[PDB]
Amino acid sequence: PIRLRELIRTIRTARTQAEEREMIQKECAAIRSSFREEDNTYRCRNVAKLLYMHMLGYPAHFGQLECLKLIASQKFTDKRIGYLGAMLLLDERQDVHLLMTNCIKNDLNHSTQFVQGLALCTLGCMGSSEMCRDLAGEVEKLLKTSNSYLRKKAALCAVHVIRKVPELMEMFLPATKNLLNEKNHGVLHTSVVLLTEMCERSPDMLAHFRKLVPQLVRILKNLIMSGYSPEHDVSGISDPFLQVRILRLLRILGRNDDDSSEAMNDILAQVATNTETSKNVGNAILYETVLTIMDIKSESGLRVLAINILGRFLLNNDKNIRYVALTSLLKTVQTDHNAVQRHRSTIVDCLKDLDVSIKRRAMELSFALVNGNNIRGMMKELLYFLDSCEPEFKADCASGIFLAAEKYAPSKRWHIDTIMRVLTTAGSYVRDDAVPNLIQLITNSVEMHAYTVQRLYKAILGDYSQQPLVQVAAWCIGEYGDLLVSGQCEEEEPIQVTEDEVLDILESVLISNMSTSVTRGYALTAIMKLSTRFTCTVNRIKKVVSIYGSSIDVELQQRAVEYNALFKKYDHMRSALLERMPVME
Amino acid sequence: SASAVYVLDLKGKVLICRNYRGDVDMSEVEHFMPILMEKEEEGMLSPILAHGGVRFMWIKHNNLYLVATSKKNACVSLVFSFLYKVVQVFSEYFKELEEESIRDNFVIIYELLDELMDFGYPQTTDSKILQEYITQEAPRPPATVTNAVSWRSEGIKYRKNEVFLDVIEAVNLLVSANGNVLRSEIVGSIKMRVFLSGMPELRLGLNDKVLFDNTGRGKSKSVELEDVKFHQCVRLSRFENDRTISFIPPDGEFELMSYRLNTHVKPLIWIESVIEKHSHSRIEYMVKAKSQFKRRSTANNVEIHIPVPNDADSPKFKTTVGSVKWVPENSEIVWSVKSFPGGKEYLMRAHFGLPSVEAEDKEGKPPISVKFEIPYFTTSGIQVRYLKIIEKSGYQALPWVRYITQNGDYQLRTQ
Amino acid sequence: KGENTSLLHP
Amino acid sequence: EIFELKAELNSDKKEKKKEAVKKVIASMTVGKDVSALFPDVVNCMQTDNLELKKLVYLYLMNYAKSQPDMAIMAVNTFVKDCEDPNPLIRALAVRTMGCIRVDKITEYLCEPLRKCLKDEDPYVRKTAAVCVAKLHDINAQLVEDQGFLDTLKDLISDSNPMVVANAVAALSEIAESHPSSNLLDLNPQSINKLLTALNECTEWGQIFILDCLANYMPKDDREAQSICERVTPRLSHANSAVVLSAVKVLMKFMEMLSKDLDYYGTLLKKLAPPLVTLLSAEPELQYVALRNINLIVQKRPEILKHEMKVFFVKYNDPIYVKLEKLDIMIRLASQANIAQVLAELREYATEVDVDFVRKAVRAIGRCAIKVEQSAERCVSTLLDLIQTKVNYVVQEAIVVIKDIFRKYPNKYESVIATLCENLDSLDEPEARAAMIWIVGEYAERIDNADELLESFLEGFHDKSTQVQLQLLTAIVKLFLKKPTETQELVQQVLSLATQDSDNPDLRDRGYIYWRLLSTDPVAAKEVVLAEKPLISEETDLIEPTLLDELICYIGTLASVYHKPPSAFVE
Amino acid sequence: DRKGGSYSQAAGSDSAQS
Amino acid sequence: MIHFILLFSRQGKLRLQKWYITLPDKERKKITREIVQIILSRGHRTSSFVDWKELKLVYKRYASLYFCCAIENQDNELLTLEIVHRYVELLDKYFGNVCELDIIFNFEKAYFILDEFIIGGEIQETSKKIAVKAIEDSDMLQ
Repeated sequence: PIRLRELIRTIRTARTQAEEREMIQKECAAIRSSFREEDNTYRCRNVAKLLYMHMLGYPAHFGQLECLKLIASQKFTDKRIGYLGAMLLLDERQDVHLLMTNCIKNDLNHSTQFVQGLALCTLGCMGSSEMCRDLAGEVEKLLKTSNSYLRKKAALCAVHVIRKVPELMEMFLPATKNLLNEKNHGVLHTSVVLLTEMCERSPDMLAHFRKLVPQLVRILKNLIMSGYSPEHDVSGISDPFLQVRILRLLRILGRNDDDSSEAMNDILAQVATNTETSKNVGNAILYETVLTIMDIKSESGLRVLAINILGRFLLNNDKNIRYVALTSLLKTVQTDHNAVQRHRSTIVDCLKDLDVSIKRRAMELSFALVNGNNIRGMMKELLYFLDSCEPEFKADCASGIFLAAEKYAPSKRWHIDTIMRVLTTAGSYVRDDAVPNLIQLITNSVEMHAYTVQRLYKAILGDYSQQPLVQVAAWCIGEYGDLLVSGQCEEEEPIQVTEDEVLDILESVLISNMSTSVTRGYALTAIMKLSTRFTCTVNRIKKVVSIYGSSIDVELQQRAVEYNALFKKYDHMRSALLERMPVME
Repeated sequence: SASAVYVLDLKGKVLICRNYRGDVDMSEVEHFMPILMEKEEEGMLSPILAHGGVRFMWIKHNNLYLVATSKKNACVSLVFSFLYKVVQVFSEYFKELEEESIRDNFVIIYELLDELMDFGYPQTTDSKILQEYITQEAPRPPATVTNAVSWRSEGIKYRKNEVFLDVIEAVNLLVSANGNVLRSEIVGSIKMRVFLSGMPELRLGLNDKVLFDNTGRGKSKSVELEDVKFHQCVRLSRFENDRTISFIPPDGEFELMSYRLNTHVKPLIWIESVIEKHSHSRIEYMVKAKSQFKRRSTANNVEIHIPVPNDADSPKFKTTVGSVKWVPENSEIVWSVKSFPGGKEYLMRAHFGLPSVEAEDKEGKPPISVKFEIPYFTTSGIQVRYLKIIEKSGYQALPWVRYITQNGDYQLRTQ
Repeated sequence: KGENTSLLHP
Repeated sequence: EIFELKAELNSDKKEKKKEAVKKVIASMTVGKDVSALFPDVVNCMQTDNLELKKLVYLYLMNYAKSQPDMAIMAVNTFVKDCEDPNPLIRALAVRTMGCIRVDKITEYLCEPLRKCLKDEDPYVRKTAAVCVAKLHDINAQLVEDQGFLDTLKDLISDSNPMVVANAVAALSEIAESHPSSNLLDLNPQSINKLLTALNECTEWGQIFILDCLANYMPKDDREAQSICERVTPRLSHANSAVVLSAVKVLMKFMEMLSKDLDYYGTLLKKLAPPLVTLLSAEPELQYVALRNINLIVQKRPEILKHEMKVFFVKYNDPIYVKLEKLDIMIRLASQANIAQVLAELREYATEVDVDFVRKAVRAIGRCAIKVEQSAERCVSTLLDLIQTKVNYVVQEAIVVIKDIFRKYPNKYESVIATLCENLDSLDEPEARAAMIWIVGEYAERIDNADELLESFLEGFHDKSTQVQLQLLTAIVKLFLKKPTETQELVQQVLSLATQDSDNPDLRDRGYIYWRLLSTDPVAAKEVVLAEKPLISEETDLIEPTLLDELICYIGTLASVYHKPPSAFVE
Repeated sequence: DRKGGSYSQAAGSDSAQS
Repeated sequence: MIHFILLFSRQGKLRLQKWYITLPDKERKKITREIVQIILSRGHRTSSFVDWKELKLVYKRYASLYFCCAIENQDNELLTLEIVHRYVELLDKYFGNVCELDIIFNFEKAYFILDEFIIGGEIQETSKKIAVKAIEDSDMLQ
């Protein structure tokens, strides 16, 4: 019987990874040999060693039947070891907890409180779709008990069952009725959590759960009245978890009703001024109250107080405080949007902050605060941030800029220029999915094509390694070859487009090693469409298509073969299927 | 052309570093550990690392990674040879290759590193020569390094001139799961521990097939090594001219010649394995070993390693000859036999249970390898003719040599 | 070492 | 600590100074910034003890760049030590002078370098050559002004063959960084002198001697034959680097050798045993040997025609070694050893390495495509891998089957039924697209092609651009071939890819397909379902210009990376 | 004695080769 | 609720692990490795808040061993820090001068305390003395 402490000391004494792995394998072999004989005296030590090995990163598949056998045992230590094994190495996808349902049912009616509490905790931690179905009745039976130490466990089990089985919440409607007068803080917190979970799961109980708003307000006022707490009072805040739960319930209760907001308006006003945010608990309580006020139909004074609190917390030098303020501002973007414009300087400064989370929050706030009047002004700031942004934020910044241009672009020409600049500067940071959106936007716009075509031609000849920019340029060329070059049928004066540079660029892109088979297909389609779109360069792309028909790629080879067949046998019918594609939103 | 050769540790700490060219910053060693960790986690780890424009070639040592950072397109083979020479010198000077000796002989280690190479070009590579000029417990450099004979120090005097040779034979057999041997190559090893007085020039002579054909005696048993590599002291000119193995023997144990040719004979030990593995119920090990070697030769310390199941437990061994021990660390059962006479037939019947829960991922089928080693056996049949020991002073030498046959890459593919 | 030190130092 | 060390170093006790030096060396090795104490150790530098002198020189070299100003108080000490009677002291002083990265330090060391250039001691000569090479690398203009090129060139034609090799290596290094003007190339007498001293050179000197011959270009068959004969004994050297250098020199000389003469045949015959010996080297050099074999394989593939058993990957071989062995087997694959290659691939497909399994599958597919005699064997192996019930193995088999169908689909109709029901629920794009293309192109031996394509049409609008294009092509091919059972399927595909498809290329392809269908369905068979020409597989052989350049660069870092020497340096 | 084959005396050259 | 709470040392060794979401063993190991790398590759002025995988990855270690939590974006950020501080205080009170060495030896006790404190990722014992008394009573049972 190797003790857990001895195994830990042996593991710590190993230095090399191979030696530690060998020691773990030897310990697992010894444990398996002991379990194969059906040992029950030193089962706790073997279970502890197996759990330690599993936590270190060792396989524990063979240590599954032993945990199940120890679960149905009678020893308190053996029962605890089995419960720990079921919670740690037992999961819904494991499939070994199916036989544990009988053990849980047998232990659900156990007289000992530790066994019943441990079983309830294990069921809540490892809640399954089928385990809850056969254990829903047992959970509801314990919900009506008067045990303060077991009331919280029953509430947690009911919440876990509701989360795993949303259709089982109908049986908990009468079990939690008349449970707002619990003296114990834990029982009251469990009841509040269960009520909030029921309200969030379905809105049918919102009206039924909204009648207890005066009781919750009275409880919150009574808790606030006693500013000290021998139990649960940490950092000068008594029952911070209870206060947070009450604030969350108030924010989620009556979010679209005036009576609920009016009833809790006085409580929110008292909390917003009777709470000190010097400590972390006070700051969290203030943030929760501000979020509840913003998410509910509160008064103008409450909204002003929440905005002032958010602004004060924004100037706090604490990284956590700054992140909380940024999150609150982002959440209160649509609501109190005009009042959020006063923090434009703070949002801009947060982009240059030395915190990754703070910088991300500032960027999100700036993106969400872009309107139809500050979009033009904020475009330069967004471009500067994207140019000098982190590698993980350059793609996000480019996506946000593109979304702002497509949603609140001041003009098509300005939006087109911004998109072209983003494509040129984004390079490999432009998402491939945004390429279809850019193509659709270009196709929809039929007023700015000559300038856009010229810009695409200029950006294509300089560089071709950018997959999104290259694809956009190829699509633009295929769509507006007739407008990119004017009077290019024969030799003319030296212009930007001579009817031969585009074909050479397309051939280089198709034959260039920097092709992912997607831009090559777009280039081939553009070249095929240019046979009818452009009448200057003719009789030359047919040879390339015929040669390109033997490509290594099956799809590319088939496309080349089809293009060659169309050029050699459907020359008169080439223009019959080269019509412009329809433009739709 | 490595910029600087340094010795790392298992935790990424550099035990000792010595820049040779100065073109690579010493701070690049810190990024070597993250690069190695990323390569290992993605399967792209290689001995020759690449940190931007500077390549950090590292060799997995006993306890530290001998990382030799380089900047230009230096000779990778030359860098590897220099690293191997440095490792050999460290092993000769220090019996242990770990962090205990890295930080215990720094005063002499720095001097040895400085004297070994300068400006990225190694200069001193003889362990005896290095020890004769740099010691951990200084005179002018020895004339042996400057002289042509850098592998035989002059002036050595001994009471008796005795040389102990070792005919090391490595029997490597690559038997696939189908029962056929794919890679069956035997690599010879002629290593002699010469301990005499002076600098005698050994005149190696054996029953070589090429030599017998050249001399007209190509009718008896002659060893035809496909690849023959001479030692550093061995003169390549004589061997290319008329196969004359004439060279000055070194002071101590050294490898003069190492034959390497394919083997077309039957394996010395024929091992057949039977896997009566039930579906999560039990496992059967029908391992039968047949001695294909001569009955007059006994395979001492024969250990036929049979890989058992990874999750197998409670195993029972039912064999006839040889003790069978299951090592959980190795995850296999080795059929260890103290003495294995030729022609012996050992049958074993393993039986062990398996866990009810099936394994989440497969563990593979490692090949079964044996550790048979039968000394005084010459499978190749090559017999040494004579050893021409000539000294300027004139003495009667009494060279000795022993033939040892062992199992090298004798791995049998699992079913 | 750094492991024997208290998590909160109280 | 620091104050106590400074006080100990500023004392007149030799034991205390030695203890302080040892403590400073230990602190520097442990990661302690001891550069602040360099000026204190400057006074305690001229010491009779050689152990303290070496430590002081090492500290100055490691603290020269950090404190260049404080290094000006060591020029006199270096000058005094450069005339020390002990050869070891002179060599250490020469090494320290060249190891000090001081712009103003090497200027005053030119006189000591010139004095030590003509040192009689071979170790002293080697140290002087190394110092001259270091000075030239640090300052080429200073080396040219000092006129050390003439001294380096004359060192080759003198005694001290190890010193001669060191001087030759230094001259090659200087010319390597030189712009090729005023090269140090030698006439055939110089090559003969180097070859004569090659046999007396040490292990390190042999590489330097062989490096010079790598740049020399033979112009006569007799000279090339003599060079090959001289380099032949180098193939029987225990040094892996020396063997690799000799092999590279022989390969370079074979470029001007005549195939009619028997010298080329003898060199090829003697090269195979060298390759076999190198293949059994240490794992660190195994990758280098594999890279060298691959580089020389494209030049003389007939040299290792019979070297196939050694190409098998060992059980204990590393992942890089296994990959190199697989690449060598793929490049050296032939119909003579087709069965052995298939057996190795089948055995290699049972390993637990996903990357190794994928590499083995790719090698098997490449062997099947390159050699059509084993097309049936490759198809059987792919079918067995698919039936093995491995997700990665199944995907690899599907990819191999799709590649073979596009390459050799004339006799690939016997696997459509087997591949029709082959656990097609895999969502891997590489396998899904290959299966869709196979179904579309081979929609003749399967009577439920429309039913199979119905399952893949549920998420055609959101599967992938390439996957959507492949599905549309397969639907179009099925409609062209059998439109009675796919008349509605083609219309549904056109509607999904034309109205619900926002992809530009995909939308254009769908519009083109719809236009072709609505214009002339008969012409769609000759336009869409046309007989494609032979697929031009990408050749894995490097360009002849790069192969010739890579022959000269043997054993360098570029050979392992398979990149040009100028495309990998910074 | 010694494991791996007892040491045996070696000649000087091939006496039958002259 | 808290999706997963794991205690990882500065060197990367994990002293605790408790995930309230059923995930594959390989996926769970990959997630733990990514969390350790993010925490190990983060400075002391990052606010101890990371939005990784849309989860409030809050890292706040008062000693060499650090602690990480993963909660949904539906509650205040300071609540997680307060809960972590309360749990640390309760563990210190239950053990007495809790160190890294005692955590490894008391892995079963730490797991039992965590289970008795928070079940399913939600707070189960708001008070600090009631939970300690319950843990002591359970331990005294045998």
